[PDB]
Order: sequence, then C-alpha cells, then structure tokens
Amino acid sequence: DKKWLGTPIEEMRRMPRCGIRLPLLRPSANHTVTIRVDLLRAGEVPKPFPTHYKDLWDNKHVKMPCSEQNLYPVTAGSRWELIQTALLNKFTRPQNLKDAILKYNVAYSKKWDFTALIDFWDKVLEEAEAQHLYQSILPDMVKIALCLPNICTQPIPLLAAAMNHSITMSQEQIASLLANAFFCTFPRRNSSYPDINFNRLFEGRSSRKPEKLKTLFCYFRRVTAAAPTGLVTFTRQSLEDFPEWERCEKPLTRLHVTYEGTIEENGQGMLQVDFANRFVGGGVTSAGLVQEEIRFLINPELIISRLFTEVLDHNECLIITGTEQYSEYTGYAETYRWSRSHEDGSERDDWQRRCTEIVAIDALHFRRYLDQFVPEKMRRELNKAYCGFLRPGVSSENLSAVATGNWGCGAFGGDARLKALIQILAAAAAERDVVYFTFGDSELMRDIYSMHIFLTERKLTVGDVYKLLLRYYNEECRNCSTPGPDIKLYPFIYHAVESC
Ligand SMILES: Cn1c(=O)c2[nH]c(SCCN3CCOCC3)nc2n(C)c1=O
Repeated sequence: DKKWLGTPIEEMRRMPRCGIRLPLLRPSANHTVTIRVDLLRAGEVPKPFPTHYKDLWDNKHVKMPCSEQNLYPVTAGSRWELIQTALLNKFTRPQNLKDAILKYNVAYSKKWDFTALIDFWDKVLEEAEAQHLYQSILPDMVKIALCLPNICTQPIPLLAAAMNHSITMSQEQIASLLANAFFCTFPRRNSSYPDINFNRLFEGRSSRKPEKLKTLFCYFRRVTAAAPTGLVTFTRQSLEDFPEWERCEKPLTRLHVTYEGTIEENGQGMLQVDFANRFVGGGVTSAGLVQEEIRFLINPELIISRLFTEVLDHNECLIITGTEQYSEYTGYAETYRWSRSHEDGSERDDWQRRCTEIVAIDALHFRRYLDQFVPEKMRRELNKAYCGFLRPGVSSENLSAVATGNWGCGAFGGDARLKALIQILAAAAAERDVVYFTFGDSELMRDIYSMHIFLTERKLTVGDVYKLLLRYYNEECRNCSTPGPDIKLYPFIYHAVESC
C-alpha cells in the first residue's frame, strides 16, 4: 500500500517559503553579473551590462566565437565573419546544415559525422515537423546565435578549479550561447573542461540522439519564439576544511523516503541532486542519457555550465539556481523519449531566478564493489555530499530539504544502502532534512526508513554512525577475500547497536 515512509514531504522546507531575503544583486570580485541590476524587473527581458561588447581572449575567460581574436587561415580572416556567411543560408535539407557548420570547422570535415542529425531530420521527424525546423526554428536559432555580441557583452570568467565564484546571467544570454553551441561555433573547444559544442549529438548511428534533439529543439523553439525573462546563477563551491566525521556530535535530521516520484517533479523548491560526472553534464552533448543527462536536457540552461566549469576536484561542487524546465519525458537510456513541452510554474526569487536549485556532485566510480567501504572512500563521498549541501552563513531554518536518491549507483557501482546513509550523514552535518526517491525500489524504501528511524530513536550522532561504518569496514570488508562481505551493512549495524 504505503508509497512513502517517515516525515511527510509536506513538513519539509522548500523555496521560496523557507528562503532568506536575498541581498541586493551586485557584481563583486567573486560575483560576475552580466545584466543591468538597476533595470531588473519582473516579467521584463534583462538588459545586458555593459552596453557594448567587451572581449577577453585568455586562459581565465570563455573564448567567445565573436572575438576579433577568433581567426581562420585564408593571412588571417575573421572566423566570426565566416560563421555569419555560413549560417546565413537557407536550409532545406540536413546536408545544408552539415555543410554550413563545417565551413568554419574545416579541420573536422572528415571527422564529424552527422548521421544522427540526418536521421533525426529525415527519418524521425514528420515532413511537416522537418519543414517547420528549416523554415522557422533553425533560422531563429541562427539569429539568436549571431546576436551574441549584443547579448553577451561582458566576458564570462571560467569557474576554474579551487575558485569560489558565481556567475549570474540572463536566461536570454544562455539561449544565445547554447545556439552557438548547437552550431559548434565555440573556438578552441574541439582537456580539463567538458565538451560544449554539440557536434557529438549529430554523429553516429543512434536512437537516443534523435530524442535528445527533440528535447533540445523544444527548448530552442520556446526561447526563440519569445525571450525568457529570468536569471540563472552558477556557483562553484570549493571547501578547504571538512568535518572530523568520527567526532561529529550532531544528530541526524528528518527523512522522507518514497519509491514513487522524481527529484525534479516531487522535490520542487528543494536542493535537487544531480548525480553528476566530474565533467559536469556527463555525456549530455554525446551518448549519455541517465539522470544527469536527462536533467541537463529538460533544463537545457544547465548545459551552458560546460562552457565555463572546470572538472570538479574531490572538494568541489557546482550549484545552479534558476534553471527552467522546458520539456517532459518518459523512460531513460534506451527507453528515453521526449514527451511534450513543459510550462514551468515555479515562482521566481527576488533576483528573478526560478526557485529551482540543483547541485552537481559527482560520486566515485567503483569497479570493485568492496572498494567503497574503504574509510578514505567513505570519507571522500561524505565530504563531496557535504560540500554539495553546505551553505556557509545560512541558518538551518532557511535551508530546503535535500531531494536525492541512489547517487552513484547504476554505472558507478555504488551500494544504495551505503550511499543513502552517507547522504543522510552529510545532510545531518549540513543541517538539512532528506527527501529520498528510491526510483521504484519499494524494499530499499523500507530498508532506508527502518535504519533511519532505528538510529534516530537511539539518538546516535553522525559520529556514532560513522564509527559503525568504520567497524563494518574493519570487521567485514578489510580482510574479506570474496567480492562481497559475509554480512550486509544494515544487518551489521543493527546487530552492533542492539549488542550494546
Ligand atoms: C531519484 N531519481 C533517480 O534515482 C533517477 N535515475 C534516473 S535514470 C536511471 C538510473 N538510476 C536508477 C536508480 O539509481 C540511480 C540511477 N533518473 C532518475 N530520476 C529522475 C530520479 O528522480
């Protein structure tokens, strides 16, 4: 019967109700703001700041395709002029789009296959859909792409490793950048940054990529029919000092656990976990189509983090506030399908950001299952999750619940019961409640609930629980000679505590 256990999801903190009154939006040394704050108003397209395009071409900023320093061999010609000449042509067949994109990517004319784009256009779309694509949608995408210098007038700093820095930009500015990415215009991007140009979406024989392209075109149709009016903030967070887990005397926090529902639909206004790759967005611009890549497709503004976010080190995360949902879907991986357009009904905060906060935290990939019970590996996951959850200088009553699930399970080989306890401990340390979605696994729901209430009723601290994890390693894992231990973790914990 029972679809959820624990604290009712209704009793969990959410944005905007729980939120602090935001300080005045303004640029600072650690906050790049690319719009006119004095003109930011509800329901109005933000005005770029500055008024005129300013260029930086260096190792600390995005290399813009419209830079006068973006050159091609002829003597040197302007590659931005070449990109205009190429893209300002009628498309009537997918070959025409391939040929356009290759005019300014000539070194890749042999290497970039467009099979998936061709299949999408010719073999997946209805003839009327394809018509609307080349008559309306692609020309509008070209125009927003070519408007980049008037839209993205302010250099965009890279969120490099170890930087604690935020970029607040307009949804409109993202749209212009993403249209550039579609047309593969970002220079020098073809090794510690994710791919941004969309060339791999077009290549190879694929059933996933046509569905990816349906999802992205749904977005591009929307933001070219009418400019979106809000802002999005991208924050890299890198922590210097981590808890002494074994000494942590904080209590556990509340838990809601359910096998029905999704982070994105049922965790509205909560801190939504992206089960991330350390290259944020994972295989979104290529073949990947599981939880991170789906989120990045239905909220495509997340993709632009790939333009400027260096690969995450162990102590870092990326926090994205304000992305809008444009699509709905069913399935995942081989069964993923674009369903329909989604009208996002989220309220906006006082910076006109959708009240949607997503954190990219990358779990480790465990080729050997027992490796993840090694203390250094448990601490690594605790500290990553803690970095993703913690908000320095916010009171606990202003913190939404964490909406998450089986982080690093699936391809990464994580143990769901261990990872649930790790996230429960990290959340407790960050003074946040947990909303946990087991994604149809009703046994796992009961198991996590049963363990959580056992530890709470016995008033064990974060430290008490961590020590029991160390016991489990030392007694059942360390000198274990088979692929799996003799005794499972939760049974071990119950016996260890009930024995006291
Ligand atoms: C809680 N949760 C998920 O676990 C999830 N997984 C997927 S894709 C398939 C892979 N997963 C299967 C469950 O283990 C995580 C790996 N999409 C998801 N969404 C939207 C979600 O809300």
